[PDB]
Amino acid sequence: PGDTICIGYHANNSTDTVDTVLEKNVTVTHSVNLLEDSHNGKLCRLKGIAPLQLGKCNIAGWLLGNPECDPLLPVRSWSYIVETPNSENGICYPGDFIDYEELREQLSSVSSFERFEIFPKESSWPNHNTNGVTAACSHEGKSSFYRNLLWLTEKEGSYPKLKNSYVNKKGKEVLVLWGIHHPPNSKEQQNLYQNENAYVSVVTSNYNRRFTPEIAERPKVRDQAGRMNYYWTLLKPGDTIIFEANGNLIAPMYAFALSRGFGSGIITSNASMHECNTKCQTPLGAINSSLPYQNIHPVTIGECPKYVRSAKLRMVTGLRNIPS
Amino acid sequence: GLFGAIAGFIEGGWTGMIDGWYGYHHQNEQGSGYAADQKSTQNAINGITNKVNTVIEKMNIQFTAVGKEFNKLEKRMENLNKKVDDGFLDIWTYNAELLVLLENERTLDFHDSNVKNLYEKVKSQLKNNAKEIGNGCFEFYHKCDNECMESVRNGTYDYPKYSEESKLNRE
Ligand SMILES: *[C@@H]1O[C@H](CO[C@@H]2O[C@@H](C)[C@@H](O)[C@@H](O)[C@@H]2O)[C@@H](O[C@@H]2O[C@H](CO)[C@@H](O[C@@H]3O[C@H](CO[C@H]4O[C@H](CO)[C@@H](O)[C@H](O)[C@@H]4O)[C@@H](O)[C@H](O[C@H]4O[C@H](CO)[C@@H](O)[C@H](O)[C@@H]4O)[C@@H]3O)[C@H](O)[C@H]2NC(C)=O)[C@H](O[C@@H]2O[C@@H](C)[C@@H](O)[C@@H](O)[C@@H]2O)[C@H]1NC(C)=O
Ligand SMILES: *[C@@H]1O[C@H](CO)[C@@H](O[C@@H]2O[C@H](CO)[C@@H](O)[C@H](O)[C@H]2NC(C)=O)[C@H](O)[C@H]1NC(C)=O
Ligand SMILES: *[C@@H]1O[C@H](CO)[C@@H](O[C@@H]2O[C@H](CO)[C@@H](O)[C@H](O)[C@H]2NC(C)=O)[C@H](O)[C@H]1NC(C)=O
Ligand SMILES: *[C@@H]1O[C@H](CO)[C@@H](O)[C@H](O)[C@H]1NC(C)=O
Repeated sequence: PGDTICIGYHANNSTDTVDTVLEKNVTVTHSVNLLEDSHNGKLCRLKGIAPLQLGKCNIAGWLLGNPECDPLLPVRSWSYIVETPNSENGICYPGDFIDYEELREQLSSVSSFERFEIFPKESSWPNHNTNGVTAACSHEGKSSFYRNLLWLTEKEGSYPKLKNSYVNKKGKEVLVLWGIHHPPNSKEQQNLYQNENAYVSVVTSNYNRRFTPEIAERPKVRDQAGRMNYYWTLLKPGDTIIFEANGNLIAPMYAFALSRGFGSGIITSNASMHECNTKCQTPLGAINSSLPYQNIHPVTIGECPKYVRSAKLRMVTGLRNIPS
Repeated sequence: GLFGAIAGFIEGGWTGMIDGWYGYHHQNEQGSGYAADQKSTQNAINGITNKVNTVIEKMNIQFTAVGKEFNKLEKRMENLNKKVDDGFLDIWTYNAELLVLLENERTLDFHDSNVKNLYEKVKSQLKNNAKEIGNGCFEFYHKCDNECMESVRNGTYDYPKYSEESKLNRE
């Protein structure tokens, strides 16, 4: 029998639920998801630049020039580096790659480099044979060798003491790799290098190492009882590297002039390259998101939401939903 | 709820009030209807926009973070790197889930307070020209046509204009 005005609040058909400290699973009229769980399932460019897909190769094989990795030779610049679960082609002549993980760490901040012939084949070794190959590094069925190194062997029965140098006028850091062969028996030693008591020395202004062959018969690996250890160093702009040997030197032929970048890295991924561009790449896929968190993957390239273990992060914006 | 209005003395919400979080239902001789209170809705929207954007701003951006490699004689360093990664992950998961739980509790209490404040605002305009009949409703002691209704909804209700008619009906 009287006019009424009532104060009240909104209800709707939302089934959004959120958690609170006093109560779980409160149904609320509006809410917002803060946890990105979506990715495109692909590898993408980062700022228009494609990643470097090593495929069946790993960093070792890429930088030594394992012949299985030949398709990587022309690639000069990348946004990130992708290894795969099948990234198996590294060293093909067995041995140790010294401070390999440090070398990978160094390549993680490289964004492009220049492959150049530090010690040209046809003009650096007039008194040595630059022709050694091995079946451990076969290409197309024929014995071969790393496209960035050069096996020096005796020429006409004598291995004269060599001493060559290079001066880094590239105005950037030069990554230099070389190798040290360890024959399995004294016969092979003398046959390849004619000086059973050989040595190699590599020196820059800040690097100083001397190498001695260790000759022994070891378990065969890729059908080789011999060994080859691999070494690297960064040559500072304007500095000089000097090699000196009377045997066993696997000499540099190609080297890399590096340019540093930011926000690069190495990741391992099942996923396939695609014609897409992204600001945020995980190994499972690319994220296109403004949300602050994500439960997709802890490994991220670019500018990504923060990884958390959470299954659900939903923030209520509206009200308790109480439809009448 | 902490302020006693939502799911309290106003037992339920209104599917019929589609255009804001809080508002009014009226009934007079000209009819009945819902109207959202634009101002209290907008103030709440400003607050919660700012709350959402605070979470966003404080998390910033995760820059490039990748795995690291250790050889077979670097196990201690490998485990230390893993302890660091797992430690940070525990902490950010904890911070994120807790921030949301605690802020969700405060967001609901905020709405509860807004509804309560709106009710007290109307009650304070109407004084004894209306009866509190519970469930958030006022029964006018006088005829309140659509213009009078609107003056309540926008905070210009003329109490003396109706006091005499109201005193008589209140007898
Ligand atoms: C809360 O309610 C919303 C609507 O309310 C109900 O809707 C129906 C089901 C009845 O029960 C009503 O009494 C009641 O009000 C729900 O959203 C609604 O979902 C349905 C899906 O079945 C959707 O219907 C589709 O509409 C599109 C677009 O057509 C226009 O329709 C209206 C009228 O003009 C317009 O306002 C809209 O904006 C659209 O422009 C139409 O293309 C669809 O057809 C396609 O799919 C059907 C099969 O479903 C197929 O046969 C067709 O041939 C064609 O392929 C379809 O008819 C309603 O439009 C929509 N309502 C609104 C306002 O958008 C809501 O459910 C949620 O709806 C979706 C948005 C989606 O997220 C669903 O997964 C959700 O369940 C509901 N919320 C919850 C939490 O339950
Ligand atoms: C990432 O997602 C957004 C939306 O989820 C896409 O939206 C585009 O954003 C640009 C700039 O804000 C707009 O100019 C376009 O109109 C939006 N697209 C559409 C279809 O509306 C954005 O393109 C996505 N990016 C990628 C690389 O997929
Ligand atoms: C608040 O409500 C009052 C009551 O309706 C408004 O005052 C009237 O507004 C209508 C406009 O449609 C006029 O026709 C009347 O003449 C007004 N009456 C008086 C005494 O001014 C008032 O304008 C409303 N204020 C706002 C901001 O909406
Ligand atoms: C790679 O892909 C397979 C499916 O083809 C999947 O089951 C597997 O888990 C993936 N590898 C990793 C390390 O996630």
